[PDB]
Amino acid sequence: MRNKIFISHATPDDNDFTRWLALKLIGLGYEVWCDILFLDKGVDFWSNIEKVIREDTCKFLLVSSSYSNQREGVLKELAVAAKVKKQLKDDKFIIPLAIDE
Amino acid sequence: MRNKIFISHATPDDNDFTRWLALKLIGLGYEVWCDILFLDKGVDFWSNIEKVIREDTCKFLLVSSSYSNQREGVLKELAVAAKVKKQLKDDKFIIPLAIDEQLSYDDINIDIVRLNAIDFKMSWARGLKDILEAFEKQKVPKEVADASKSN
Amino acid sequence: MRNKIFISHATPDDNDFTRWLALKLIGLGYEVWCDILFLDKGVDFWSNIEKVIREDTCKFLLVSSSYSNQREGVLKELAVAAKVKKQLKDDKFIIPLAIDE
Amino acid sequence: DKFEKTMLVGKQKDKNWHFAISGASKLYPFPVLMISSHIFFTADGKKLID
Amino acid sequence: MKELIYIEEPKILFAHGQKCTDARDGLALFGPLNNLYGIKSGVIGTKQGLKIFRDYLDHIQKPIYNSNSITRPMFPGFEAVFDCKWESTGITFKEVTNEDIGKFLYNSSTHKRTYDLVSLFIDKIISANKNEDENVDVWFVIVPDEIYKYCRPNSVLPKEMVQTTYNYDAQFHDQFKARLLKHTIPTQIFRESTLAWRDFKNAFGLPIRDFSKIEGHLAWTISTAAFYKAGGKPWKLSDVRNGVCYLGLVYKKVEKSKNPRNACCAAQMFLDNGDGTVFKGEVGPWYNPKNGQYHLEPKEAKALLSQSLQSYKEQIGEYPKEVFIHAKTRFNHQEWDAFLEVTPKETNLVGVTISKTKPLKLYKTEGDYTILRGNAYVVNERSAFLWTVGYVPKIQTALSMEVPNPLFIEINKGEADIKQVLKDILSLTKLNYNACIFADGEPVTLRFADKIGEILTASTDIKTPPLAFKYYI
Amino acid sequence: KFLYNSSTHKRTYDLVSLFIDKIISANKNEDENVDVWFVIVPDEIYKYCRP
Amino acid sequence: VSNEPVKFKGNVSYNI
DNA sequence: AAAAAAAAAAAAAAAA
Ligand SMILES: NC(=O)c1ccc[n+](C2OC(COP(=O)([O-])OP(=O)(O)OC[C@H]3O[C@H](n4cnc5c(N)ncnc54)[C@H](O)[C@@H]3O)C(O)C2O)c1
Repeated sequence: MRNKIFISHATPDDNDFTRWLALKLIGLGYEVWCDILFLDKGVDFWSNIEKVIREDTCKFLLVSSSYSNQREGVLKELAVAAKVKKQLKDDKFIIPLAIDE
Repeated sequence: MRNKIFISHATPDDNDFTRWLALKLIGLGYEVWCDILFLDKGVDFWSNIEKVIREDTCKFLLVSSSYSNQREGVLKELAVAAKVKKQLKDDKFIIPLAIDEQLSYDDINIDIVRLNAIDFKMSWARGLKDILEAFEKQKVPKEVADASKSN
Repeated sequence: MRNKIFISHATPDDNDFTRWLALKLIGLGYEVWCDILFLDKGVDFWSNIEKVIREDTCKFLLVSSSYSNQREGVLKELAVAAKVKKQLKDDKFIIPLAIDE
Repeated sequence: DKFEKTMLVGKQKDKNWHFAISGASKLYPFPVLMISSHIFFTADGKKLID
Repeated sequence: MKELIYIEEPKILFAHGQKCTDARDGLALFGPLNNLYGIKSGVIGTKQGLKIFRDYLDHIQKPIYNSNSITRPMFPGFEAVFDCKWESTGITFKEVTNEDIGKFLYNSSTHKRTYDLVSLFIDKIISANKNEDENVDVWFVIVPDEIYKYCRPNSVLPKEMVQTTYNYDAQFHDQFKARLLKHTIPTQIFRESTLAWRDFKNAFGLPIRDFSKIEGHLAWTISTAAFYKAGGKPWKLSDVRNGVCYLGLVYKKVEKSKNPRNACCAAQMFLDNGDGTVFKGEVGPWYNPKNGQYHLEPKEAKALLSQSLQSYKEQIGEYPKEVFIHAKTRFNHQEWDAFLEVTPKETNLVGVTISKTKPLKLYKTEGDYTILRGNAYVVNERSAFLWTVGYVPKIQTALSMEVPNPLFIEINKGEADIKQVLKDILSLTKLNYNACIFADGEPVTLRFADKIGEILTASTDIKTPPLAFKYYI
Repeated sequence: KFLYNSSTHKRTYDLVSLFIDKIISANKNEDENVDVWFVIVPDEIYKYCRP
Repeated sequence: VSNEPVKFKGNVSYNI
């Protein structure tokens, strides 16, 4: 069953906020998945990310900033999230986060 | 039982980093196989490489650099490693180690492009601790730490 | 110069459509590279594919089917195509072709 | 400018170099005569550089 | 034909108790003895010279390669070698404007110019030490090169830019580090050229200080000094015997007081309870009148030896069983007459004289390589020759360039086993913490004693100076 | 040795010296670097080292 | 004074 | 004012 919270973000730039949020959610008892903490070394990263979004992702958290708007890597995860939103029939699947003023 | 770590690389070009990494891993209690580790060479070496890769290696580390990117020995070792990966049904088998700043991730070999690579470009020790975390997360066989073995 | 069209596909499953498309495109005057085209194989083809994709391919056609969707060789070729697309600064590089209903 | 088979006075750009020694007799370890090695340079082969 | 005996190469100790002949390779694989969480570094200098320091620090964060890895081991990066954080993020910067530098620089009086240039740096360093929240382990002083050009004795400032104290020595480094003794601030002076030298060029176009082939060793020897000055133990001796104090005595002149007054300074090493080695200065500088006597009066000698013995009691509990006083000079009988009075019965006092004066040079008959390091021609039971500078296979080369000269070692008085004496001086040649090299050509006692003597004789107003070497080197 | 003294001023001065001299010797005459010096003092001192 | 220098003897060697 | 036999202060070059 799906009990994960994919905190998608811009990998090089938004590391600090994403790590803080992931640690806070883990401390509260929420299972969290993110590349900088939970992605395995020496594994097919897009295949693993797609499997996580499609199968075990309970809810999708997008960290939206000036970097994460036109970032192709985050957009691909966002598209997969939209597809699995359609499949799961849950309008409240994707919760964007605005951190950049 | 598979309990050995294979470090493929370019022998006359990437020797310093492989030496450091192997001597650190064996110091930490990890069994390491590398061509530069063993002293003397004979015609049996080439067959022994495939034999150890297919029979004893539990994790395959490929030193990624502008030298070892497209080297025939490295390519052959990577191909047999990929076949062993398919046979063992273990996705986390080939673990690239990117050590060259002029080797951007967009110019890596085809077998390695789709794999998460431990970044050694900025700090070797950060790469080493990432290698560790990967090892105890994936439960790589390990013996108690002993620096005297490396010495 | 880049004047060859690369057609990625699943070798043991999508031979019919790939054959028809390649034989049509070649007749139409388009240079086509595909693995079912060349007769005989050797160890060199693994590097041949990468060098053709990175140095000669002008368009990358991905035969999209339930077989080719999650095929390891197809995924590797697609990743190299994505890297080439990033390098060439040409968005209209990968042109997927969906043939499965 | 070479005794035996080895040069002792040579050329370096406009300066002619010479192999030189200095002498010193000592009697502590054995009765011995110590020799040191120096190199001096001349512009014409006869007058030392001041 | 006379026999030469070779001393086994002493081994230094590293983390986990592992032994390794080479210090560079020992740190590269085993790391330092104690865990220093991080080097919180403060840098003082021109804002132009801050960029250079930041670039060099980020550069040494990454591994650095020499030309020939066999002769010179490569540098695996600071935090990998030392298990210590030293980043360019978190450096306290105290700006030194170029106009203030030029205000002092363009002065005719070299003494006053050096005094003012040193004062400009030390005032800001002390202000940051006293009136700032930030804690700095070590203060990296980034000096420009025109300073070094015109801030030392016998340096003539050209007439064209001369635009315009005598109690202090005109050496920038010596007098600088002498004025910080009251505050105990570890500092590391860098030339601006010693840093990213590729900027500074000559007329021909090749850099004046070319370290292109030896950049890795430059990183090794800068990193080791930075680590030591922050309170780390890079390596340690393992062949030292229990109960042997050594002491290294060197005489330096003082040009300020009338008559050079021949200031004496001492550096001490012994073993401590456990296994730790205690290598601290023994500094009570005992001034000796007369121009060139170089032999201390009985009062000063007794005070020196009593300070040496008490500095051993308070750390071990009881007197050393064998004290091996080294010295560049042979002593007169009055000095041992002084020493023996305070010297107790159980302690064995031996005086050792080491000299580079005697011109013996063993040339090998075949090959363009020098004699092996360690060869010792023992003249008799008291005197010997020791080749501390020479060929050693591990570095693949010799430590000298031409044919080296050995160290003349002799036992003035005392008894001493001459082989044991040669077996300890070679051990003393490895503990040079100011440089990350294979070994030193002279024992560290006579070199660090010389350094502290060169620092203590730059300022006249020293009183109860620190004994720690991180404030001196 | 210092605490059992009737003169409070000499007691406190000598007791302060007993700590500060060791701390100063550690700061000046030791290779190790310490950021902050923690001074653990017993309870009889607080009973008998104040006005 | 002898024209050939005093010769010594070492039991320890090496190779390039 | 010589000598031999013993002293440090200072500056330049080159790898280390
Ligand atoms: N292993 C990873 O860190 C990794 C890999 C792919 C994508 N991403 C992700 O990228 C996102 C959006 O940012 P982006 O568009 O800049 O993606 P991106 O691929 O450009 O990520 C940039 C960072 O990951 C890259 N990366 C790390 N390992 C790699 C490898 N083995 N092969 C190729 N690249 C590697 C770069 O090193 C770089 O540091 C995400 O939200 C996300 O999860 C991360």
